Amino acid sequence: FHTVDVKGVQTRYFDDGQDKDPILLIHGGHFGFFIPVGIESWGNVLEDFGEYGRVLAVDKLGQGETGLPLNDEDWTVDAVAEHVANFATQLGLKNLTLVGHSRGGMTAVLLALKYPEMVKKLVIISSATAAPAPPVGTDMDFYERVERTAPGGSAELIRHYHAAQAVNEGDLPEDYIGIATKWLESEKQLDAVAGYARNAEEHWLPSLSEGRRWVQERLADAGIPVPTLVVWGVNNRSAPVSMGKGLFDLIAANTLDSSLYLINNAGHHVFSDQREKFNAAVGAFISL
Amino acid sequence: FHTVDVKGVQTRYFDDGQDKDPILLIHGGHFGFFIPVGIESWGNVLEDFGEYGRVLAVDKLGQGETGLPLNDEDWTVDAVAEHVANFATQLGLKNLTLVGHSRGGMTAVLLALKYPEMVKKLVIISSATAAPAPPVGTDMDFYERVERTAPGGSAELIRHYHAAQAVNEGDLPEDYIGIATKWLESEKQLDAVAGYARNAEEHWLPSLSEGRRWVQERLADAGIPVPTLVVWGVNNRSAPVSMGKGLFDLIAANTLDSSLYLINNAGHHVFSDQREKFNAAVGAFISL
Ligand SMILES: */O=C(\[O])C1=[C][C]=[C][C]=C1C([O])=O
Ligand SMILES: */O=C(\[O])C1=[C][C]=[C][C]=C1C([O])=O
Repeated sequence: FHTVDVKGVQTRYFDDGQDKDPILLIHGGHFGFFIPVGIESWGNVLEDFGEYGRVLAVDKLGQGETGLPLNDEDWTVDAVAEHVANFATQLGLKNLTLVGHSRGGMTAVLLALKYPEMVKKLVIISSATAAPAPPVGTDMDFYERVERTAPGGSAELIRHYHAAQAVNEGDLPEDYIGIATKWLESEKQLDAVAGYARNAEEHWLPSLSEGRRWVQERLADAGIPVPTLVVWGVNNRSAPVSMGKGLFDLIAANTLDSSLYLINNAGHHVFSDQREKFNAAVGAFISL
Repeated sequence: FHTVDVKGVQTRYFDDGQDKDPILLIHGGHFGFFIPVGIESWGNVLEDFGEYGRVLAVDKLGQGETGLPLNDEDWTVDAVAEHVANFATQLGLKNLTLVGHSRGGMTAVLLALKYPEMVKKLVIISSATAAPAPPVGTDMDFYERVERTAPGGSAELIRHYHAAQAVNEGDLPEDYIGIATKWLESEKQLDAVAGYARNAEEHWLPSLSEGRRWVQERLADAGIPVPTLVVWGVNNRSAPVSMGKGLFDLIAANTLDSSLYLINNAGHHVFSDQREKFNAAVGAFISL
């Protein structure tokens, strides 16, 4: 692990130190999310992607051990993406491969769209955020449901969420439960929830909708400027496969160098649920 | 190459001879098909899958350089599958990975269903045959049209068909053209087409419908007993991606260990159209 200052924000990141083309991992979730998500959430892939390249994972704005956004105006999708981009510029990353999950996928997409010179490959995993908004309800309804039904307890909450989305499940690693718990009791987490509740309607959600609209625009125009791989779990409970397929149709419309991989007996956490196939497929995509 | 006798049928096959897990390639087409399909149709894949295992390719019944079925009763999908099974048994293939394309895909399924002891992994590529029958028309309508509009000439026919199906391909290799021309003009081809016209309605087509109904039954029952990969080209013209997806949905119902890979800018011959991606993905899948 390491810590650095990115445009006035204290950012924690992970670096493989290998001398290969870099792979940047952008995790899911957003600031103030009822579940803490961090570098450790990548779990085994941090080691597993060692063969395919120099692995880097970064804590997003206002998540993990990274600082909250400097201003309320920065509670936007674009601020997050720009934070990751500035982080990459700071580390002199080139020939980059972006692997994003959930909300991170959205981040990754934007970067690919906004900075093709830096990015060579893009991987989107189970990202309802990058995809068009659901026809009814919100992308948060599943999560609101899971939060409201959660039993008291910090670890109990995390296990509750894992039970909510795991399909090919086993108990979470104890270390991760400990770290995620530590994140959960943290004052920054409280501040994150407060910031979300404060800035969701004014800043975050509009940036989300406008972001989806922009991504859809680019997909209908020239598509993504880099080779794209979409990974999804057939049994994903938060985000249905249908929107994953639809997102693939939108990408495939004008992005010739693109592919879709659907894994059965997997949920939102495909890399966790079906680790070996995920590594085999995504790894195959990265090493070509 | 080599020739061996499989239940009284002269059978041509290719074996790289490596001491690795076997990969059996079953090519497309059926006996009497207006285009000859053989081991050579696999082209680069024959060398390319050398990395992933011991490659074997076999000419199907009444196809390539193998003899026509001995009896009119043997013009069935099950007879073809039985020929391939018998062939694999004679050479002592175990831990087999079945990779079937188009009609071969159907064969690949049957064996997987019928001989789990022999088969360890399954790959289906662009198989309208394995998929359910079309809601309107037949799986041959596309081909009947391609046949009827073809200009005179053997090479002219083969390039006509290639133009009909190619998406990211360039003019065919001359090496393949000579072989395909010789196959087309050969007396055996004439005998195969005549035999097809003779046995299509009574034996072959009922065997096809019954095969589809049976496969669907097994898929809805216990599914396939081996890890399965379904590969498809998004721009497939003979067999639309929708029916491919439908087939994957049918498989995924009870086959936990299954995946679907959709490749953009590829058609029926995915392995030709997107060679590097295809080799990467399928090769990664075969090696786990
Ligand atoms: O985990 C996520 O990335 C996420 C959070 C909230 C809504 C949707 C999503 C998603 O993209 O799966
Ligand atoms: O690929 C084939 O061999 C084929 C030929 C004729 C109709 C359908 C198919 C198929 O399964 O795609």
